[PDB]
Amino acid sequence: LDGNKLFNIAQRILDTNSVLLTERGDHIVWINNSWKFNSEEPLITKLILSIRHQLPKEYSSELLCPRKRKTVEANIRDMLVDSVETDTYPDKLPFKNGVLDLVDGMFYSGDDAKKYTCTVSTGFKFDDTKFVEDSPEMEELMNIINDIQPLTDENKKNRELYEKTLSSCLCGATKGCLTFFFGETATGKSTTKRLLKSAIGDLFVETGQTILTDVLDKGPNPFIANMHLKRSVFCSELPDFACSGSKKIRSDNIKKLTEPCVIGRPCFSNKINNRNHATIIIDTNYKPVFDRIDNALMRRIAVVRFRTHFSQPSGREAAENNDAYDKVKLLDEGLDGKIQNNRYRFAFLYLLVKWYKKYHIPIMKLYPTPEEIPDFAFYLKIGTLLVSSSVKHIPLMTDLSKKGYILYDNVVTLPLTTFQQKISKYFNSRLFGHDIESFINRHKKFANVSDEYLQYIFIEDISSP
Amino acid sequence: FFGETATGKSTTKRLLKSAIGDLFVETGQTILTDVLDKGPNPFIANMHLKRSVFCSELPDFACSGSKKIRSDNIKKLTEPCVIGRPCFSNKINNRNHATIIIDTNYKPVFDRIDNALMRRIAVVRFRTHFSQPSGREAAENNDAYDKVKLLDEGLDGKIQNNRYRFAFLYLLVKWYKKYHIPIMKLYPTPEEIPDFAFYLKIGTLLVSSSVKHI
Amino acid sequence: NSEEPLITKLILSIRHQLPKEYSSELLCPRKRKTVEANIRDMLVDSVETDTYPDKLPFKNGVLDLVDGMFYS
Amino acid sequence: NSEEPLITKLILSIRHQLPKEYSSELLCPRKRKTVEANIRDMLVDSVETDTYPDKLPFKNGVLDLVDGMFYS
DNA sequence: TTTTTTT
Ligand SMILES: Nc1ncnc2c1ncn2[C@@H]1O[C@H](COP(=O)(O)OP(=O)(O)OP(=O)(O)O)[C@@H](O)[C@H]1O
Ligand SMILES: Nc1ncnc2c1ncn2[C@@H]1O[C@H](COP(=O)(O)OP(=O)(O)OP(=O)(O)O)[C@@H](O)[C@H]1O
Repeated sequence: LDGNKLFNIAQRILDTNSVLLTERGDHIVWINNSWKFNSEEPLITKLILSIRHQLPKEYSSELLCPRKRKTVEANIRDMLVDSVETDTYPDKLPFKNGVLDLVDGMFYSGDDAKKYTCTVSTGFKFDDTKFVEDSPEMEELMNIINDIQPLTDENKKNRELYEKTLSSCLCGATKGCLTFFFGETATGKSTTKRLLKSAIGDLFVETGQTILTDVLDKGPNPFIANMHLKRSVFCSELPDFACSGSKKIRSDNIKKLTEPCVIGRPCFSNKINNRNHATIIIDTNYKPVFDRIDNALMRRIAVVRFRTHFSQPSGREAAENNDAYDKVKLLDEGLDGKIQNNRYRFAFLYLLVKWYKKYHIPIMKLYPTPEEIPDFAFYLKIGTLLVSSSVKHIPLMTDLSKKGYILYDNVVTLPLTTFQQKISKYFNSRLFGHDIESFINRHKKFANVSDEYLQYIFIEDISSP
Repeated sequence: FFGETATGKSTTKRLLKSAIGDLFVETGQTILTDVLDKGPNPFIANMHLKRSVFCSELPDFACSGSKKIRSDNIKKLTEPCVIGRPCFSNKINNRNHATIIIDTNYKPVFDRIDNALMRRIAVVRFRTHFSQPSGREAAENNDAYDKVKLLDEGLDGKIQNNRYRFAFLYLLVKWYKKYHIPIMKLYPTPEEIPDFAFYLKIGTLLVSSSVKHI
Repeated sequence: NSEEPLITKLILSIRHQLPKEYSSELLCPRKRKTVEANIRDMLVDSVETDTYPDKLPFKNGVLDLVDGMFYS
Repeated sequence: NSEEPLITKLILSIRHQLPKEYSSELLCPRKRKTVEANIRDMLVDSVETDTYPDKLPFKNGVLDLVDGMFYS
């Protein structure tokens, strides 16, 4: 009782678990030791033609006809009901010919790599011979790395963060901070960007500046769409906001960028949600300024500093006189060509995985460093210098009461000029007049029609000198 | 390309176009002042795999409403990859292989000037005028020129008919053999631009503190 | 859904409940398309959906928020 | 071309290289479409292009700028 | 803000 032959062929193909359906509406196939999906080519027919050697002899002859292949594809589409979830392992690095385990280090190939439904890859094959610590390329690469970010007591704290942020690019989780590479010209940050791109293949992606300026929901926005399921997104050439007419990056969008999902749609599609598995790195020479500064913004900022100059001999003199640098080196003419030739593709992957094994093994999280945030520093200082009144200050109010304070309904009354003079004794009120005014009308409280008071008691008001 | 009118800018442009065929491209002014993310931009999407891009007729900036050259656009225009989406497509990456040449009669001015901008600027001057016999006399008393010659009537037709298509190609090949054999690189000329002349001296007559000078 | 042909999937799925002489006819895609066309032609009236506000849907059934037991 | 199937033109042009038994089969456009479908099915893996910066491409050949030799 | 995407 042998029925349709093409149905049997389709059933046997489906039994190998080589075609799967995702919740996004796409079909993924397992061909050439990788998971590939696309909406414009017949991948199912390619798989049917490719796997014809695993079937009995009486079945392989039927797959040469394209119409029979189309019939088998239609059957397979009919029998595929039930979606599956993909990209759920954050500690696995997919390649073209297998998946590398970042936890311990062995490389999986073939069926062993099938269980990890990694729908993306690095786009190139993995080679074991070049993945070794002792190679002529390693010493050359270490010299460049030490030149860009020298290791020393002065730079010991910044280099650790610089390597930790680069190492974080290997994970497939969501990151809660953004990276700003602040440096002058010829500081080697572009070389680092190119090295990272060559190391991580097409997982690296570059998008326009508009993902920080406009509204992400203003019609189609392929720039956000291309970010989907990436692990590193680079934005470049921040415009200078000091000059008039420049548009200051909104604080709203950076908070959205730290959410596990982003709202945006591509062309010829209606899907909105996109997985945010990537880290944001933006390189610039000017420190950015935000329209509004809030307490939520200091949990989502991180800055790396570049303080090395690679100058030609003709500019040897002036580079020494400039105070923004700390070391001057001779520019390498042929370095760019070697970088473009993927000369350090695996020597940098070894460094990346070695760094990953150092920091990111137990948990992935960063420690904020508010000790060096000059642009927000004053906003911190008041927060660390003002103590509000409470119940414990009620018994001691009388001593403060003789110092110009009136106990009206158990509320401390603070004259305006007293706080004006106290803050103007060190801060030039002319420079931050607008900022102080904004803080005031955001924090002003009306005791009555005329008198205005502040709900804080200065430490020096109660502590004897 | 800096020079007055009737100095051979368009003749050189057409000679290069006839020499290099489809590898030459002509693009609008929007790539220098207009934002590259304001929807689709086919002007920069047409630069894919091109080897020479020309833009001509820079307007004077003294006119009201004139937009000056953005420094950030210049900085991001020299990158190996340029971001731009042509119409009816989703691709946003274009490969940059072309030399950008701007033809103008006035010295350009930028909104912001910094050490980054001084590294990507070169200027070449045209100092020869071809004049008709009627108005040639008024050309010997002008400092903008150093030699006055007679206009050739039929040169444009010869240039159009691709008469010198291969001679120019041979000359270009000889020049490439002369210069770009070991390493190909273009070097900037900060001095020519007038507005930079301030900053160039700033790093010369000022020095920082020294341990011996403390 | 408006993209994949769920009708053909249903036709292929429920082929076991049909008599023995009808199951073998559903293994060909063209017959499935003809059956789908007939079904689409035979459907005229419409029905309103989601009329019960106190029911929580799942895959293995619907949970009732009044009593607390789970249908399946 | 992003909108024209040049594969059919290539199939028609490459006819003379094949033996005479297969030569007459390519005159029918439907056979050419079938061959194009087969070729598109067996074509997996992408190849990068334009990796040589010192070569000048022409319509009937490529010129080498290193030594001036012309290849066709 | 009319184009763009939509057809
Ligand atoms: N260790 C090194 N030794 C010598 N030359 C180096 C070294 N690292 C980089 N260089 C060279 O010095 C230059 C570094 O400048 P780069 O192109 O990185 O620009 P940048 O100012 O750092 O950044 P961007 O252009 O992205 O703003 C390049 O020409 C590079 O080839
Ligand atoms: N030896 C020569 N070299 C170049 N052009 C010549 C020469 N002899 C005569 N001419 C003529 O001189 C003219 C070249 O200048 P033309 O008036 O065309 O200005 P242009 O190149 O468009 O310059 P600009 O854009 O600065 O105005 C052409 O008409 C050309 O035929």
